[PDB]
Amino acid sequence: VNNDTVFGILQLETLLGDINSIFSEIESEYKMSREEILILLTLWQKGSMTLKEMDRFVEVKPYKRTRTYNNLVELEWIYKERPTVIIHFNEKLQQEKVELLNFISDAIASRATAMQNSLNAIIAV
Amino acid sequence: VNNDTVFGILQLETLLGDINSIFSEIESEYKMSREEILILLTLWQKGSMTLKEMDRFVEVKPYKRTRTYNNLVELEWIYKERPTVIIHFNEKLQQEKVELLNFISDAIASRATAMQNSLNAIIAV
Repeated sequence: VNNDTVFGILQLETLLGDINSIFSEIESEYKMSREEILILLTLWQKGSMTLKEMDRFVEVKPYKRTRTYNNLVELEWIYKERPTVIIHFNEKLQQEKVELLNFISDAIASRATAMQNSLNAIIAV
Repeated sequence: VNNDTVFGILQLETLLGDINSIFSEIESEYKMSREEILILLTLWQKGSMTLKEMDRFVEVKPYKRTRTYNNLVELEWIYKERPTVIIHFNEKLQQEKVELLNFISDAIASRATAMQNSLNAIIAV
């Protein structure tokens, strides 16, 4: 244990801050909550699924569950199928998906070096 | 353009979770809040300072300020000097400091591979 041990541990908070700044930027630009963004990303990754299934991947507090999905519908990112409720990506926002992904890619790229520097310090503890 | 793009972006949440898990592991073992751990580490990094000075390094919400610093006093990690309040590390706990830093080192090492794998995926976005 030395000065570098304590500095390295403190870089956990640095790295955390960088990640939270990325999310905060996406949230404000797209007027979405953290949960809404994670839902949309998960939908793109895994494809169409029921709300109960999406619950397994993203924590949505019961008090705002219907609000959360309604918000994604009103933004036109998703639509519902009723056979249980199944959500689908609205393929009419394909270009908007590409733009959002590029916005996140740029936000990440701007902090890549700093994030790797922090993690090097963390892992060297 | 696309995928593995979405996967990498989702690893932001994974990496965030890893960091929070490390803090949660420390919190449970040492019966300290996140703020208390950061205060203690900052104290070891920078040395003795006033509460006002510490509050610029670590976010301590005013409603939990008095219990945050009192908890550190009751755990015997620090003591107060009154000229504004100045806090000092209690050097009787030098061995405990070393043990805490080793505990943190182990919690990091436990997740180090996964964390670097997450950051590689993030940076590849």
